[PDB]
Amino acid sequence: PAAAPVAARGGELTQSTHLTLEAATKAARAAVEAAEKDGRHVSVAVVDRNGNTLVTLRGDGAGPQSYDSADRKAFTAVSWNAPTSELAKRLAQAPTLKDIPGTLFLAGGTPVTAKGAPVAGIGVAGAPSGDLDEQYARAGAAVLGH
Amino acid sequence: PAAAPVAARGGELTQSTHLTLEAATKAARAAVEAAEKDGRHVSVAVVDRNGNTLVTLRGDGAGPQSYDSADRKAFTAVSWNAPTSELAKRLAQAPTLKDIPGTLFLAGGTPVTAKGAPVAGIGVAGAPSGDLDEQYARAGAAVLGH
Amino acid sequence: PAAAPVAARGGELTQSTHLTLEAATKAARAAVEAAEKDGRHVSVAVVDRNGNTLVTLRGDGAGPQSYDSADRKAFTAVSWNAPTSELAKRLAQAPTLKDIPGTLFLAGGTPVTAKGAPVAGIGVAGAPSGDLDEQYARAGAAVLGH
Amino acid sequence: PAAAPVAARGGELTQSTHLTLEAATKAARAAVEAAEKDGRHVSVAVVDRNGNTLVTLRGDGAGPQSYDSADRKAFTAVSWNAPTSELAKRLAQAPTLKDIPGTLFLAGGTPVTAKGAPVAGIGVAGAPSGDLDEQYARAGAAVLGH
Amino acid sequence: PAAAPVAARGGELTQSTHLTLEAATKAARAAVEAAEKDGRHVSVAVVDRNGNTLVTLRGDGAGPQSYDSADRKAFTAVSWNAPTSELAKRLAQAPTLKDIPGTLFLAGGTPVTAKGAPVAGIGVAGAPSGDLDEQYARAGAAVLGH
Amino acid sequence: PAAAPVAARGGELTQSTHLTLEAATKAARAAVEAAEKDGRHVSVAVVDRNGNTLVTLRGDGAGPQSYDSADRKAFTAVSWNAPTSELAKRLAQAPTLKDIPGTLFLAGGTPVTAKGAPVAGIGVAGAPSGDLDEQYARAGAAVLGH
Amino acid sequence: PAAAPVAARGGELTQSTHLTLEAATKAARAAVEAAEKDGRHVSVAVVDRNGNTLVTLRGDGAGPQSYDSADRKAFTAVSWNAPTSELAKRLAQAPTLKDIPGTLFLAGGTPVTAKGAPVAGIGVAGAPSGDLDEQYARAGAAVLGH
Amino acid sequence: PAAAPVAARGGELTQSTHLTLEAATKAARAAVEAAEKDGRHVSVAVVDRNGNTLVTLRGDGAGPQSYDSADRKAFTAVSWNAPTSELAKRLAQAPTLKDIPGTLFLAGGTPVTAKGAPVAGIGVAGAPSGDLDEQYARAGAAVLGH
Repeated sequence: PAAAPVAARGGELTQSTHLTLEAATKAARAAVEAAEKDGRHVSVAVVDRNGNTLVTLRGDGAGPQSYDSADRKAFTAVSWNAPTSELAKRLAQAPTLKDIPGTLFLAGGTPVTAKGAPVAGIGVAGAPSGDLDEQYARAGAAVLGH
Repeated sequence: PAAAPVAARGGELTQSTHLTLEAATKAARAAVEAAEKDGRHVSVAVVDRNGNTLVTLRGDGAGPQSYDSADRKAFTAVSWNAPTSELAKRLAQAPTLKDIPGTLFLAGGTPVTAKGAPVAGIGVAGAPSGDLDEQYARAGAAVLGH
Repeated sequence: PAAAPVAARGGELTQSTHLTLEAATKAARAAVEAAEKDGRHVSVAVVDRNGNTLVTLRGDGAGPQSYDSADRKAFTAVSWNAPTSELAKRLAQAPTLKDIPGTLFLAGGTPVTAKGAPVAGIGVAGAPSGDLDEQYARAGAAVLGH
Repeated sequence: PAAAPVAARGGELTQSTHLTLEAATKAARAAVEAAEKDGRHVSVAVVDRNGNTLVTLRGDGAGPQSYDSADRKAFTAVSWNAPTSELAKRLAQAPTLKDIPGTLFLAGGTPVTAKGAPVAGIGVAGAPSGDLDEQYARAGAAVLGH
Repeated sequence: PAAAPVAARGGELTQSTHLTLEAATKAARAAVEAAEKDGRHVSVAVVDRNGNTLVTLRGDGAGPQSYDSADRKAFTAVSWNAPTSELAKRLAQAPTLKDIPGTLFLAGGTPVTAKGAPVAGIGVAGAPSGDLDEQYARAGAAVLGH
Repeated sequence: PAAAPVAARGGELTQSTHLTLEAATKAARAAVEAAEKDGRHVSVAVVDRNGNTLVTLRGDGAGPQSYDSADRKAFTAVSWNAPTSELAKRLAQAPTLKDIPGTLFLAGGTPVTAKGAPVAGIGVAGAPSGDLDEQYARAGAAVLGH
Repeated sequence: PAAAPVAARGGELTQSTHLTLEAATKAARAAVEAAEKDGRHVSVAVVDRNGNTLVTLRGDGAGPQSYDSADRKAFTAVSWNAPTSELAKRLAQAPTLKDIPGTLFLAGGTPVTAKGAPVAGIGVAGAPSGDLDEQYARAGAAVLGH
Repeated sequence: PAAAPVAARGGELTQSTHLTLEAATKAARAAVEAAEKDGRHVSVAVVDRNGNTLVTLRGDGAGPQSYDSADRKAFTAVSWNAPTSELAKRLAQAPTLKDIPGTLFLAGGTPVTAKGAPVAGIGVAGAPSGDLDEQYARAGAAVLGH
C-alpha cells in the first residue's frame, strides 16, 4: 500500500572505479592459458578492490586447495596494492598482518590499477611455487591495457 | 627485486556510485535519533549496493539480536531495491527467497537510490515491530537529498 | 629422508566425467551475454557434480546477493539433476529438502549431463525472477553440445 | 494463556559501565576526520568491553580488509586494556595469544576506560601502518573526556 | 615507549544491569535439579541481555542438540523479553522472525528482568517437549528474587 | 618443571555406552551394500549419541549434497531417538524444531539403541527419496544385534 | 505407520567414562571462587574427553575473549591429557600443532583423569597470565577426588 | 510443464580418476587396525583429490581433536602429493603455506596415486606423534595395489 524510496544526490555521492566483468574474465582466462601452456594446473581469481570476487576459474587437474588460495591472494594483493610475493616479506617486521581475515600472504597475487589506485587483484594458485603462480597472474594482468 | 603493476584503461573499466561515509553516517544517525525520540532502542545499519556494510550503530538498550538483523535488512533492501516490508510479502509465491544467504525478509529495511539505481540500504531493528523499524529507516533516508 | 607414495590400480579405481574449464567458461559467458543483451545484471556459476565450483562470473551492476545464490542454484541443480524451478515445487510434499546444506530451491539453476548422468549445474541469479534467471542458464547450457 | 516473568533483585544483580552510542559515534567520527585530513582511507570500529561492536564506519576508498581488522583491533584492545601496538610485542614471549579467537595483535587499537576499567576499544585500519592507524584511534579517544 | 589511555566521563557514559554469575549459576542449577527430579535429561543456558552466554550446563544423558538449543532459546527470550513459547506463536503473522540470526522460536526459554527490563534469558532443552523445558526454566527463574 | 593432573572418582563419575567403531563401520558398510545392490548411489553416516560422527562413507556417484545430509540425519535420529521420517511429521505442530542447529528433519536417519537408550544414529542420503534412504539405514542397523 | 529401532549388544558396544555434570560444575565453581578471592575476573570451562563442553561460567568483569579461550584451553588439555602450559612448549619442535582446529596452546587448561585416562579438561582465561589461569584451573580440579 | 536438460560431449568433457569407496574404506580400516594393534587410538580420513572426504573413522578412545586433524592431513597430502611430514618442513622457507584454508602441515597424511597423479590422501591423527600417525597411514596405503 506504501512507497516510495529516497534519491540521494550532490556531495552525498561519490564514484568508484572497477574492471568490467569482461576485462576481469579476459585477464583470468589469460592466466589459465599461460599456465596450461607450461603444463601447470591452477585456479585463478579476480577480486575487486571492494572485496567482491568477480571471476573464478578452476583449472582442470588443479589441487583442491588452489581455488580458495587464489581468491585470498587476489584479495590480499588488491587490499595493499602490491604483489603477495612482496607482502609476504613484510611479515618479518609485521608478522601479525597474516592474522587479518581473508588474507593469504603468499606469492601468486598481483594488483591491477586505474588512475594509480587499485581496482582489482588477480590471484593464482596450483603451480609448484607461488612465484610461478604470480608469473601467470602477471600474464593475466598483461592483456589489460595498454 | 621486482615490479611493477599493470594499469587498466578504456572500456576495460566502468564506474559505480555510492553514498559517502558522511552521508551514510548522517542517515544512520537520523534513524537512531527518531527512535530515541519515541523511546525506542534500535540498531541501525547502512549497506552498500556492493554488499559491504558502511555504517552500523548499536543503540543503548537495544536487543542483542538487533545489530545483525539491521545489517541483513539493509542488505536485503539494497539487493532488490525495495522495502523489506514489501519483499516479505513475495514469500507467499516465492517462499524460497528467504533461503538466499545474507537476507532477512522482515520490515525494517529500505533502499536509497542514485539515478534510479540502488546504492544503499538502510536497516533498522529493535522496535516492537518491523514496520516501526522501517519508519525510522525512512527518517534516516529522509535527511538525504532533496 | 624418507619416501615414497603408494600407487593404486585395478578395481580399486574408477573414473568420473566432468566439463572442461573451457566448456564451463563458455557456458557461463553465454549466460551473461544473454542477460546483458536483455539488459539484465546477473551473477553466473557452474558447479561440478562433485560439489566444486568451476566458474563464477559477477555481472556488472549485479545485486550483492546474486553471486552466492547462483552458486547454490547450480549446486542444487546438479545434485538432483533437475531445474531448480522444478525442485522448488517438491517442497510442497518434501518441504525439508531446503534444509539440506548448500542448497537454494529457487529457479535459476539447470543441470548439464554426460551419458545421462549429471556432470555440472549452471546457476544464474539477479534477474527480476528465477524463471528468467533460468532462461539465461539454459542459454548457457545451449552452447554446449550438440 | 500463561505468564509472567521473574524479577531479580538485591545481590543477584550488578551493574556495568559503557560508552553511550553518541560518545562512541563521536569518537569513531573523530578518527575518520583525522585520517581524512591526512589523506588516509580507513575503517573505524568501537567495541564494548562486553565484546559487542557499537559503531563501525567504512571510509571512502578504504581497503576491503580494513573493516574487520578495525573491529578485531578494538576487541583486542578492550580485552587486555592496552594498545594493540603494545600487545603485539607480548607475542615474543607469549606467541599463542594471537590464537585467541576474535583478536588481531596489530597496531591500530587503543582502549578507553571508566573508573580505571576498560569500557571500550577504538580500532582503526587502512593506513600504511598500524602505528598510524593507532594515531587516529587516539584522536578518536581524545574527543572523549576530559 | 608510549602511553597512555583516555578516560571517558559524564554523559559519555551509561550503566547497564545484569545478573551476577552466582545468581545465573544458581538459576541454571535449579533448572537441572527440577529436570533431574522428574527424570529428564536437559541442557541449560543463561544468556545476558547483551547477548553473551553467562552459564551453560549439559545434563547427563542430554541429547547432543540440547546444548546449543538452550543457548539460542535463552538468547531469544531475553531479546524480546518474552517466553519462547509465546514468541513461537508470532510466527503465524510474522514468520520471518525465525530468520533472525541466533534465534530459536521454540518453547524452553523464559526471560528474567530487573526494573522492568530484561537482563537475562534462561533456556532449557532436552525434555520431550519445549513446554516442559520451559517449566524447568521457570523453576530456574523462580529461585531468583523474591 | 611442574605436574601433575588430578584423578576423579566415586560419584563424581558416570559411564556412557556407545557402538564400537567396528560395529558402526559394519553397519554403515551394510547400508552402502544394500544401496549399491539396488543401483543407488548414497552417502552414509553413523553419529554417536554424544554428537560425534563416528563413520562416514561417500558412495561412488553419490550427489555432493548427500554427505552432509546423511550426517545431519543421523544426528537428528539419535537426538530424538526416532526415525527422521517420523520426526519430519512433528513439524506440523512443532515447525520450529527444524531451526535446531545440526538437524535435518528428512527421512533417511534411524536410531540404534543400547538398554533402551539411543547410542547412535545411522543416516543415509542420495536415493530418489528419504524413505528409500531410510530402508538402507535400517539394513545398516539390521546387521547389528541380534 | 512404521517402526521400530534396532538394539545393539555384546562386543558391538563399549563404555566410556565421564565427570558428572555435578562434579564438573563443582570444579568450575571452585576455579571462579579461587579467582574471585584473588580479585581476578575469569571465564571457566569444563570440556569432556569426547569434545563436548559440559560447563561454562563467565565471571563478572571478565574479558570478552576469556569465554572462548577457556573453552579451547579445556579442549586442548583433555585432547593431549596435559596442561596447556606444557603443550605450549612442544610448539618449538612441533609448531603446527596449534593449527589443529579447536585448540589454544596457552596456559590455563589442565586435564582430569579417571583410571589413568583423560575424561575432562578444565580451562580458565582472564587473569593477567595463563600460568595464573592454570593455578585456578588446578584449584578447580583439586575439589575433585581424593 | 517444461524440460529438458542439455547433454555435453566431445572435447567439452574430460575424465578424472578416483579410489573406489571400497578401496578407500579398505585403506582406512587398515590404518585403524595397525594402530589398534600397537594400542593406539586414532581417527582416520581418506580425502579425494577433488577435495571431498570419502571415508572417516573415529577410533575408540581417540582424542576429540583427531577427527578433523586426520581430515585436514589427508586434504593436505593429496593437494601437494606429498607426506605431510615433508610438507611441514617447507614452512621454513614458505611459512605462509599453513595459511591456506583446509590444511594442516603436520605429519600423519600421505598421498595415494594413479598414473603418477594424486587421487587420494590418507590422514591419521591421535598417536603420540604425527610420524607415528603417518606410519599407520602408510599401512593404510599399503593394502592398495600392488
